[PDB]
Amino acid sequence: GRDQETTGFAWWSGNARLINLSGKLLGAHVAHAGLIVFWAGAMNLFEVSHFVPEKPMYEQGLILLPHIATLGYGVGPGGEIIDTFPYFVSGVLHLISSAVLGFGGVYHSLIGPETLEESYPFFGYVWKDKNKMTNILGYHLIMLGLGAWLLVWKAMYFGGVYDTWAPGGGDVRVITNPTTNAAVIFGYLVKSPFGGDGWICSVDNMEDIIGGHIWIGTLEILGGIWHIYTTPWPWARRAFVWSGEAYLSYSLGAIGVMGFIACCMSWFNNTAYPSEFYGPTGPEASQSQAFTFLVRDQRLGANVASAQGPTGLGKYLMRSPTGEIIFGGETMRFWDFRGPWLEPLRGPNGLDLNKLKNDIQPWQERRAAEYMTHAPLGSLNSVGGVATEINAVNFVSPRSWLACSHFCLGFFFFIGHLWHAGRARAAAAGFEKGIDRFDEPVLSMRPLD
Amino acid sequence: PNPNKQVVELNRTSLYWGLLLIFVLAVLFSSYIFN
Amino acid sequence: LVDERMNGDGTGRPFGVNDPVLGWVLLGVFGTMWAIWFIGQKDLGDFEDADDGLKL
Amino acid sequence: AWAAAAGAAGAGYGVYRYEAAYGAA
Amino acid sequence: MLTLKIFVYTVVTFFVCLFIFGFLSNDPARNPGKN
Amino acid sequence: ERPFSDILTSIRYWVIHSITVPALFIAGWLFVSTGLAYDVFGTPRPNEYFTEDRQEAPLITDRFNALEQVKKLSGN
Amino acid sequence: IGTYQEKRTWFDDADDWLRQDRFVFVGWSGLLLFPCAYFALGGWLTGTTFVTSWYTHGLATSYLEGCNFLTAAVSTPANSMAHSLLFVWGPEAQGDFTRWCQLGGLWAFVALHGAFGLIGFMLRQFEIARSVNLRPYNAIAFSAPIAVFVSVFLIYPLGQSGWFFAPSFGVAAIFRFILFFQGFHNWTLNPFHMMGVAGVLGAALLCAIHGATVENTLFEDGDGANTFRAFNPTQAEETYSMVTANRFWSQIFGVAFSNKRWLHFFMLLVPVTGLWMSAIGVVGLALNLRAYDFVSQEIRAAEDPEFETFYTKNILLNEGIRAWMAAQDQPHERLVFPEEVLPRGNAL
Amino acid sequence: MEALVYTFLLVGTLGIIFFSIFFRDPPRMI
Amino acid sequence: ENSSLWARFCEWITSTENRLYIGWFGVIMIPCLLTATSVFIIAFIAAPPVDIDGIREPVSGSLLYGNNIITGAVIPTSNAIGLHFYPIWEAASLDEWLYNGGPYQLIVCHFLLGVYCYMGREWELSFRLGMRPWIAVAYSAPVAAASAVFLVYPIGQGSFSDGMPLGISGTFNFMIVFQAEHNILMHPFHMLGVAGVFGGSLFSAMHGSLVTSSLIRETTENESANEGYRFGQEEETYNIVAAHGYFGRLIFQYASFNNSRSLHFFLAAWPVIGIWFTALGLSTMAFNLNGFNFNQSVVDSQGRVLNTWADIINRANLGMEVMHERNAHNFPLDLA
Ligand SMILES: CCCCCCCCCCCCCCCCCC(=O)OC[C@H](CO[C@@H]1O[C@H](CO[C@H]2O[C@H](CO)[C@H](O)[C@H](O)[C@H]2O)[C@H](O)[C@H](O)[C@H]1O)OC(=O)CCCCCCCCCCCCCCCCC
Ligand code: CLA
Ligand code: CLA
Ligand code: CLA
Ligand code: CLA
Ligand SMILES: CCCCCCCCCCCCCCCC(=O)OC[C@H](CO[C@@H]1O[C@H](CS(=O)(=O)O)[C@@H](O)[C@H](O)[C@H]1O)OC(=O)CCCCCCCCCCCCCCC
Ligand SMILES: CC1=C(/C=C/C(C)=C/C=C/C(C)=C/C=C/C=C(C)/C=C/C=C(C)/C=C/C2=C(C)CCCC2(C)C)C(C)(C)CCC1
Ligand SMILES: CC1=C(/C=C/C(C)=C/C=C/C(C)=C/C=C/C=C(C)/C=C/C=C(C)/C=C/C2=C(C)CCCC2(C)C)C(C)(C)CCC1
Ligand SMILES: CC1=C(\C=C/C(C)=C/C=C/C(C)=C/C=C/C=C(C)/C=C/C=C(C)/C=C/C2=C(C)CCCC2(C)C)C(C)(C)CCC1
Ligand code: OEX
Ligand SMILES: [Cl-]
Ligand SMILES: [Cl-]
Ligand SMILES: [Fe+2]
Repeated sequence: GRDQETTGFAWWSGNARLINLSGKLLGAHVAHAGLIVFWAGAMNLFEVSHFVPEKPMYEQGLILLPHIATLGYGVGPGGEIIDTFPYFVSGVLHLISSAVLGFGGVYHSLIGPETLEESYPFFGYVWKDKNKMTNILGYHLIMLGLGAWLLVWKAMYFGGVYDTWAPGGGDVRVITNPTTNAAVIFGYLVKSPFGGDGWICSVDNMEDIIGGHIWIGTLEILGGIWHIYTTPWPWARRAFVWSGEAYLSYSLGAIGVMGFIACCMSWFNNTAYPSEFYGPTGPEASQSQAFTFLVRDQRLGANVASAQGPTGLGKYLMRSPTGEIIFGGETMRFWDFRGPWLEPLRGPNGLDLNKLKNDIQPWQERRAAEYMTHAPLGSLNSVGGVATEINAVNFVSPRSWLACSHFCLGFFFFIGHLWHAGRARAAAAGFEKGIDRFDEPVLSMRPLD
Repeated sequence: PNPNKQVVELNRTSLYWGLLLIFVLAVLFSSYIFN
Repeated sequence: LVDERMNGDGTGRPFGVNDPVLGWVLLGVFGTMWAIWFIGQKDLGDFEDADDGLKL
Repeated sequence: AWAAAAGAAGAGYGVYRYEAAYGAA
Repeated sequence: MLTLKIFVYTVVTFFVCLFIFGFLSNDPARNPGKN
Repeated sequence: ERPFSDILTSIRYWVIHSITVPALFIAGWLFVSTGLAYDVFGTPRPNEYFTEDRQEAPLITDRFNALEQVKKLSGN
Repeated sequence: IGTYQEKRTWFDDADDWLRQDRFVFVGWSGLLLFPCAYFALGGWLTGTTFVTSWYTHGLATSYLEGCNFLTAAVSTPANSMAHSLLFVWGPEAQGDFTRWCQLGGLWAFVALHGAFGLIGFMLRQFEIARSVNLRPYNAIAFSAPIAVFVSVFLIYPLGQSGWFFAPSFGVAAIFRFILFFQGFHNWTLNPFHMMGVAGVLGAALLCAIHGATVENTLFEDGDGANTFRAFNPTQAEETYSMVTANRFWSQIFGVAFSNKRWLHFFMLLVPVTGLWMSAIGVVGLALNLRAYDFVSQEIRAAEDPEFETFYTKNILLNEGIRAWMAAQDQPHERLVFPEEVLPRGNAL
Repeated sequence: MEALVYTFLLVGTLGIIFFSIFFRDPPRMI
Repeated sequence: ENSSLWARFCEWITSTENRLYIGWFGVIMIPCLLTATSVFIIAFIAAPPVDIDGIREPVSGSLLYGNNIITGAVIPTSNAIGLHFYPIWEAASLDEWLYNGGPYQLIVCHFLLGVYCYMGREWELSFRLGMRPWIAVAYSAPVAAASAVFLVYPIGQGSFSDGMPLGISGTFNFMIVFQAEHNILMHPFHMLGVAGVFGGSLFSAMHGSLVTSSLIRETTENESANEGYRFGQEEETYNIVAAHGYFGRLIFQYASFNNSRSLHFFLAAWPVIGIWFTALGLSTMAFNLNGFNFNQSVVDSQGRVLNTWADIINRANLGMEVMHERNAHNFPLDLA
């Protein structure tokens, strides 16, 4: 342990005591990485134990099991769960590995050396050494690069992953032809984030997802080798702060964007986040309602094309602002929704009402009626309707938990960016403890500023 | 020859608070006064 | 049809360019101001040795 | 200067440099 | 409309490149604190 | 004398407050679990909200004669 | 004493025991505060735990009924008690405690002992400031929570048809009183609430800015990274650079405080002026002198069937609040609305 | 007519904002 | 001379001797917040009415179309557009842009990108003046709450028509509809936000009065006490011991802050953390998480529903939602 007057940090900022303590800081991270693996083991087995097969996966409050289901372990055609034992092996292999990570995290925090600079020169680092920092940055990009090739090997070779856009309904599909075209892969990145684009949250098939992870796997292996054999160039010396709290703040602003991206990823996308496992999206459940009452009222003898609404726009089918035949109602805002149950009914010129008066399939109205009663609105105590709804069901969508948790975590880590990037830029400048009171720089400025 | 003679002062920052106060009240309330 | 549109509302174009002059706007204005920064880089310090940033 | 735990060695004086005139902290 | 779009993209990229190359033009040295 | 931290760390505090404090918790437990709280405060038990006369919410609707009316609304 | 040396009576023997520098100051005000404030807090914590509201309101409001912290309350009396003070010796309760609780008289127990508790607390901080020989600005600021409490809990129901339309003492019970004032009084539109928001939400700004401007213009008076250690409250110099603080905001916001005394009085002034103005608006709503309607936009929107503003949307939403809650919000009216007479949009 | 009065009250408020920044009573030190 | 053209421009942008500091965040902020300011004033005064709801009824918000300061607003973008990007150049005519709520999305995109850079240069001038940085962290709480109402709640609900209208009575519509659909009053993060602004108004009056009531006698009774402070004086114009030693007898002695630096941190942290939660509470209800729903929670024996105050809030809630957007809904579930 360590106290305040030997550091200048109180008990409430005492992890800042081990900034320049390389070995204690290593045990801080390995024990924390034990906790991420421990939670992923424990919350997996909690969700395996509380899995009920005669209920949907999204109804049971499961957020980790849809990730293993999206890889295609233990799922059948249409999102039916075959067996739960592949979800059990993923829970134990994290729960056992957490003890190994927990051991060396407790080891380097208590018994291992405080600074591993003089005894273990390969692992030792000073924060201002720009070669060693890029050296450690290069080691972990190769780990992230080889981790990104695990998803590609599992989709191309090791059984495949779940494709919700598969012909014949969604099941596990070996992705034999991943998209390696740079105009397609780097076309998502330069796409606008707004409606009809959705930056990278609209990636609509698994071939772009797996082919995009080929690109992110090679560039991180190549970019890792780039940073092992280079140092930052003099323009990068000129732009960055080279302290350990700066390197944290660089990571906090990068990861706070990623929390915002995965917030809008799980809310909007239904390819990497399949609706059989995560439930319908916000756009999916609202489009499912208009599709449900369109099939309800064709059977009750009504021309849903010629049916005029009370505003005069069209109760069931209206026209998109770019000219596509879409669903009417307040769900005109979600007209750029695409779904694997809905896209069989959709021709070039929007929806095809010839195809939609004669060829509504009975499985499509099964699935769209499921999505209407599992809309991602709920309550904080998991009630499950609009705020004007009685305590009947027990439901909040996983998409509603995944987006709300990761906007909040993405918001605070942007705040953590603003905290530490302000502090590390000021602590490197010398005035993070306060104004010097002898040369206050405002007193050497011209008044009437 | 009253010994109780005082002067009022009003610096420009208090002018700027006072002029702002009677225009913001006129921005606020005149929507109701014109009804 | 009735009016004239640009027709790029949901097309997902790279940086939202659809006339090729818009891409040369992006490269011209970046390139003009990269060149002003590059020529003016002689007044910013020659941070040439390794320990030459704002560090702690 | 005693080189506190985030770098940034202290500019001479210790914690609350007015202890000589005020006596406490 | 395209004349307006070309103009806005000259204007916006003028100010974005002022932002980017401004912080590349030795922002961390523009402190009053000496080391 | 006695500034709030030599009390909580003293064992004579806990030879008192490990006997009087649980017997007061149990005294609160038994005030409600013996049904006496329903009698003192006149809150109705979960089988006392609706008699056979009314199946609706009560309404006091009379100022000076409310004392015997709430006896008739409760069913006594 | 008194620089004429009389002999001490029993008052002086009582005055120095009350004005004693013990752990908790009693004083002369404590003969009014500590019996009343303990029974407002004791009445609220008893009523939210045990006392029903099934007879005054037709709805359960205690923990023993099934409510939690958000929905339990000490609810107001029925509209049949008018403005009766509901003394337990009163003509309604007549000595019986278990019916006084059922008649909602424990509401007025909390409301009256809370009102004389606020008098006891405001006299407390005149009494302490005269002992400490300070200026009495802490009490003058507490006139504004007393302006809010008296105008809402006391003045507002006296102008209405009874103590029923008072706020009940709860969390969800305040929330319907809030939704009562939107639906019935259009109280967001009232310009006294608008000055009340700008005072309350502008004092929160001044609290956050002055806290952050001080904490980021501090003088380096210590060596370690804990800047809280570099302070002794018997120091004669400022702990933060006011000159740096002025130059910062004069270039960020354009206008900054240059006077430290005017700053802290402005932090005093904004929440007090905000609450006194909003208290006047609730005085206006006691008589139903609402700022409900802009008549020049009602004449236009009735003579033009396509003139829609966000104002006329708000008027339609208040019609929705009025008709859909008042079959259950006002059970004394005994109004039954058939479902076809309540207003209703399309398909909801 | 009243919209002329509304904009005069809004222009007049933005006028005081302009004078309170660029013609403020300057804080004299010492 | 030796200095280039770009170097003399950098020493002018980062100059602390400008009257309003610019900084590198100000080369974004100033042309953004003069764009959004100019198009706000023109659209608050002279914009033609706007089909907010996408149902081809226009809603007036301009002073020249029969509105006053209270009821005037810059109307949000059309529901037919949704989250689509609708600049001026994607319209055929300028009047089609004005009809579909085009001015709103131009204000909101430049205002949000301007307050992110207002927060950036509050950092920057603190770094140029030798200050500690985190006034920007305090301003991140009204930035996040502005980001929640104009960006994140439209993103979650799928249209900029659900963003907050740019006006007084349009704000009130936004609040009333929000409470019907999400029950914001029963959400704990809004409860914490109210505790931040009621606490932040209590603490502004508390800290503001203890300092005012501890001023050293420097002036007479013929001149304000604000004359007793001199700008730039190095002595400390009030008695912190007398202020601490007054609030100590008022409730408890160890319930006060004898440390004025610790006092002003708590004075900053109570509103900022409270507004941080209500900015996230608004952003969790953006994804329809919603407020606590205790409707028909208390049930007696024989399975019958006892009402509570939450059931009365529901009667006020479902009165608004059967009347909000009264022509939009063709279908019984307001999922959008
Ligand atoms: C639809 C399409 C949309 C557009 C595309 C959008 C995506 C674009 C993303 C592309 C990637 C951008 C990344 C740029 C990184 C810049 C980092 C930097 O600050 O880079 C900094 C470095 C600095 O380099 C070093 O700069 C030094 C500066 O020296 C100066 O100063 C020295 C002392 O310091 C000495 O005195 C020396 O003599 C003096 O010259 C030295 O000269 C070194 O030799 C030199 O290596 O720059 C370098 O390495 C080279 C920088 C990269 C090349 C930049 C090219 C810009 C565009 C060119 C085309 C323009 C077209 C114009 C069209 C006109 C018609 C309209
Ligand atoms: C993820 C959380 C995390 C981690 C990994 C650490 C880790 C560390 N902290 Mg930090 N800390 C944290 C959170 C964390 N802290 C929080 C939340 C606070 C605020 C309360 C602090 C406040 C704080 C202060 C004030 C200080 C530290 C210090 C330290 C270091 C020395 C630890 C020590 O001597 O403890 C000794 C304590 C014990 C031995 C008690 C037993 C605890 C053990 C480790 C629990 C292990 C249980 C686990 C199940 C074992 C599994 C074993 C495996 C085989 C399965 C260590 C690396 C010190 C430092 O900087 O060192 C220079 C220091 O002064 N911490
Ligand atoms: C961040 C990722 C994340 C996400 C998206 C979810 C999502 C979900 N979890 Mg999982 N969970 C998480 C993290 C997460 N959890 C963690 C970290 C743990 C370990 C504690 C668990 C342990 C866990 C269990 C054991 C269970 C769930 C369950 C659930 C479901 C319902 C949760 C609920 O009702 O919350 C209710 C909402 C809240 C609790 C609000 C949280 C707000 C926090 C407390 C902050 C409050 C602010 C406060 C001021 C700060 C406190 C500190 C301050 C006092 C100093 C839902 C699918 C349940 C389920 O469905 O199982 C099948 C279930 O039984 N979760
Ligand atoms: C964890 C990831 C990571 C991290 C932290 C770094 C960190 C660093 N890299 Mg390395 N790098 C990485 C991965 C990473 N790299 C990978 C995977 C590759 C292979 C592609 C490289 C290849 C690489 C090269 C070749 C170089 C660096 C350099 C650098 C340094 C400065 C970078 C900088 O200022 O960019 C600032 C970025 C810009 C100025 C570009 C403008 C950015 C704007 C937002 C537009 C971006 C457009 C773009 C198409 C993306 C659009 C989508 C976007 C909006 C999300 C820094 C040490 C430089 C260096 O000094 O290394 C020796 C250098 O020359 N990197
Ligand atoms: C991976 C991210 C990361 C890392 C490594 C650090 C590391 C550090 N931070 Mg930073 N910080 C971060 C993120 C991070 N921070 C974020 C996201 C924020 C914004 C909230 C901050 C805000 C922050 C402040 C304000 C300060 C630091 C400080 C520090 C140092 C010591 C912290 C300590 O001992 O904690 C001790 C831990 C505690 C006292 C317990 C706090 C627990 C809180 C109440 C949250 C409880 C968890 C709860 C469930 C979350 C609810 C929110 C949920 C709804 C999302 C250390 C260098 C301190 C420092 O010395 O600066 C250099 C300092 O003053 N950090
Ligand atoms: C058009 C904007 C929008 C319209 C807004 C309409 C309402 C405005 C309300 C505010 C009015 C001004 C309040 C008081 C200002 C003040 O006291 O400044 C004090 C400073 C004194 O500074 C000192 O002035 C000295 C000159 S002297 O001393 O004044 O002679 C000078 O030497 C010295 O440097 C300087 O420090 O005054 C000046 O600098 C110049 C004199 C200002 C004259 C008053 C202007 C009145 C407004 C007319 C604008 C046109 C109106 C008709 C068209 C719409
Ligand atoms: C440094 C430190 C710290 C931290 C610590 C940590 C963070 C640790 C971690 C730790 C960890 C991270 C641990 C872990 C562990 C684990 C384990 C120990 C496990 C085991 C496992 C098991 C036992 C399993 C079992 C099973 C199976 C096999 C199957 C069936 C089911 C069951 C469950 C039975 C703190 C903060 C305190 C403070 C300061 C000091
Ligand atoms: C997998 C996947 C994919 C792919 C992806 C990729 C390939 C990515 C990449 C990406 C990338 C490639 C990204 C990038 C990013 C970058 C950034 C984000 C930048 C930033 C910048 C900065 C931060 C800077 C700052 C500054 C300035 C301004 C100047 C200089 C200095 C300073 C620092 C100041 C896809 C989608 C297809 C599909 C899905 C899946
Ligand atoms: C009314 C009345 C009366 C009687 C009696 C009294 C006055 C009583 C009082 C009572 C009282 C005065 C009570 C109290 C109570 C309290 C309570 C009931 C509390 C609770 C608490 C809690 C529940 C908490 C929890 C928590 C939190 C939240 C925080 C901390 C932690 C914990 C978790 C623990 C008289 C005769 C005068 C007259 C008639 C009327
Ligand atoms: O946007 Mn403005 O408020 Ca969200 O719910 Mn459906 O959409 Mn509309 O109605 Mn209800
Ligand atoms: Cl609809
Ligand atoms: Cl509405
Ligand atoms: Fe202060």
